[PDB]
Amino acid sequence: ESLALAHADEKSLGTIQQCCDAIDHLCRIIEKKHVSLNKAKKRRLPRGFPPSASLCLLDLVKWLLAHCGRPQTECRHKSIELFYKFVPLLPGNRSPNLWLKDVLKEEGVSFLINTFEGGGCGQPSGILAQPTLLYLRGPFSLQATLCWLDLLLAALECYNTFIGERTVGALQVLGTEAQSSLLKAVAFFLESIAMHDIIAAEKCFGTGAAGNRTSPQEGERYNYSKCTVVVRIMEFTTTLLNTSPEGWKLLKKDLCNTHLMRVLVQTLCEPASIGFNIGDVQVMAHLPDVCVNLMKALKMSPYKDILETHLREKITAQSIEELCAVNLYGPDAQVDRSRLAAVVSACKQLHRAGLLHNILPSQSTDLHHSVGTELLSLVYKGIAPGDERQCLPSLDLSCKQLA
Amino acid sequence: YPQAIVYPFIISSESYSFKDTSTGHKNKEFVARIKSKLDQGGVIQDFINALDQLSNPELLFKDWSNDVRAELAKTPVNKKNIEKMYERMYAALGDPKAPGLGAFRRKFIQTFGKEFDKHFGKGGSKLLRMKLSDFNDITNMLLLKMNKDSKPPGNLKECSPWMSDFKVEFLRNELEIPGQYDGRGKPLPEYHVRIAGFDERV
Repeated sequence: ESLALAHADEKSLGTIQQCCDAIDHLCRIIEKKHVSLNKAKKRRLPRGFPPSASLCLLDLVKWLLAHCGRPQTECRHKSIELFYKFVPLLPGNRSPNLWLKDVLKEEGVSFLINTFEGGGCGQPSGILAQPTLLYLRGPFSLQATLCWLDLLLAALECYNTFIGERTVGALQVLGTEAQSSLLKAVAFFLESIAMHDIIAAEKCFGTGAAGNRTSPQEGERYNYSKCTVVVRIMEFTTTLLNTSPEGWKLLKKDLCNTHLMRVLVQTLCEPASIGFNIGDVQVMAHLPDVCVNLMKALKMSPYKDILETHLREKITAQSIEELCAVNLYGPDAQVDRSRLAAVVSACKQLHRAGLLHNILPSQSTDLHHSVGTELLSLVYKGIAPGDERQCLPSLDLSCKQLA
Repeated sequence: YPQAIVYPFIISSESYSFKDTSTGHKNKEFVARIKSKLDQGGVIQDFINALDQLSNPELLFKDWSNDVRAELAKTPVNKKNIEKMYERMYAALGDPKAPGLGAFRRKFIQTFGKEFDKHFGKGGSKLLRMKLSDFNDITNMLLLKMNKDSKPPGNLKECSPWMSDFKVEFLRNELEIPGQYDGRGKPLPEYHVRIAGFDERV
């Protein structure tokens, strides 16, 4: 609970680190003494636990599983960590898959759905209480709007962690058995909130009926949380496609695959249009890797045609030809240089996934790639003075990098 | 700003009246709407009850000796206005189980509820029925209450479970420390310090 309380802190203090080390020390203490803690003795009752006479380790792992859907990030990560590390130390030696089978069997899938979508524990909340940001009430503030995004992040994290490790089948856990609200929240965020700004998050004169203002740092604070969810959506889609051979039917429940391709190809061409802020290498380094993994997941699925179709307008063999030589090597017009760099970076990312030929295929069929030849010729002749004006082009750090 | 209005509104709404004209009905409807927009959440009433559980549970009875003694005598018209008195006590002293109830008030209830029930019984009818100097039994009740308090309650867990196990979670349980809207020379940010917890020692 202290780790959960340290959510609204800064990484420079060290509270997260020290609390994590304390939790690992405790974890080692139970891991070295589980056979004595398994028997139901009479022990002190921790805060938040229901009243009882005897405490077992099974009650602790049930508490961890119930609190696995915590909106706080580090506490939820540690909750899943303790859950997976403590399930084997039960009276049996069953894997978490078999344990969740019988626990799911005793209480149906709805127990797991309420655990994942409950937004914590106790009172019903989370995306099940508020699937969209239209369910909220009161004057809209920058503090309140991020809570929905945190709840969506928590739900995505628990679902991804419990699906990717072969713990519960995707069809069993998010099929048509009962209400899920996860696909609805994902579709609402991808279509209505993604590829937008905070002015679209505040809708347009809703029930608040107040224009108010918006601080410059409020935009960045909203954009960080906004860009955090699209990434987790990409790993969620990748995990579903890679784990479930029949997962395309469940992916059809997204109802916004066109919008998913929209955000994917917009993250390709220019990530900063969505809201991805420059300045930190850590956030932007993970983006090409998850994009390539998502591409390789979609390519081995019955979604290749729609991905390719949505991709061609964004990257076209004629657009690169018409943009690659427009007043190049000049002291001005840096926007053309930036656009060419973005296009070539998108082409590299397409080559990483193995779709470069399909997006930009050969048009000459003479054992020599059409686009690559022209790019070579452009680079080899762009360093020449050209004609007979006796002017040798100069190259700077950016021009050499783009060449 | 729904707090600097909500505290004086709760103070004022205890004693209201309304006429039978159209303007009175309009005022009643407007007060109803204001209460509807002001009573949302329920955190304020929980805070009020939790703070009321810290009250000494015999002094509240001692002020009873200050209140119904005003009824005793005079009263050419006794009236039925004392019907809210018994509800006010039984919602705070006579109920064996009330929201926010701690162990101290529970012990006081378990040790005096049957006592004053057999002392008067159905106090609404009996109090208006009998009007004489028989009310000297308040001393008999109050001496026992004064020697029954014994130690102070001490920590918050024995006083009020709500204050001891208060916890601020997302999108609900929003509470602000009272006395921050000065209302002078400037508008207020609403950054205003909010309540996060209570120290366990009283």
